[PDB]
Amino acid sequence: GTILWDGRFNDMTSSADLNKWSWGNQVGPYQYYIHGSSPVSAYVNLSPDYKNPADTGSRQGAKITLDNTAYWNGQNMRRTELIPQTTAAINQGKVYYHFSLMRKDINAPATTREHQIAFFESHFTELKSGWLSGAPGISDTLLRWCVGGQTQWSVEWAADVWHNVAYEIDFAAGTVGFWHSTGSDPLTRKVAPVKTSTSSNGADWHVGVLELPRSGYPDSNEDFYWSGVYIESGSLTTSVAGPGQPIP
Repeated sequence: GTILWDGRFNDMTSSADLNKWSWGNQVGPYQYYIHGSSPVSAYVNLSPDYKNPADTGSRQGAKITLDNTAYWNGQNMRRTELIPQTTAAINQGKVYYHFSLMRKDINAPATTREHQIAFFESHFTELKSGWLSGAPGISDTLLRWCVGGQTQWSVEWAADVWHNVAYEIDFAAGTVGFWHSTGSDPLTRKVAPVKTSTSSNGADWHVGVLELPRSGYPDSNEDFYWSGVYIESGSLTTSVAGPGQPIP
């Protein structure tokens, strides 16, 4: 394996380091600009308590928050997103996109609203949660993996459960496969590569969350926990602790 880009925050002391990035000085591992009017500590906070405990490859996890001010560029959807800052060829050939996600019951994401998570700008693949369409119902509490907007896999999204994911993307063939595990277990392929328009410039993977509005549902704080975010090529690391760490 080979890590093309590391988004595990290991060289950051706190989320304040995200402020070092700017269009005129694109330093660090993440572009930080898709957020609301408040300071970064309103939206992103790092702590060892916010990561998958089995992931010894990540020192701290990030709590990503949507609050009443999480609106970017005058849009009506709430968003707090980080984009990889890299020169690596993360959008060519076969690449694996990793991330671990967890929600708690406190400030839990609203099941009445659609959330788009860890999505590419064209939305060719992403996770989704909440009430998407039709009548409200049992499916609204599901965490789903979508390709071209169509759900290909889903699972009940329980509190305190860490979901480890790797999108297996072949940008040459235009296919995306899904690797997943919960907790400390190794990633296994749960959906063979699915065909879709995989078009990306490499500066368009949104690590974070977008939540659509829904009539009659006011904003309340929503917290999402993330760890183990990185991109690798040539060989998938199935260990949730990442490359170079002992396998749990």
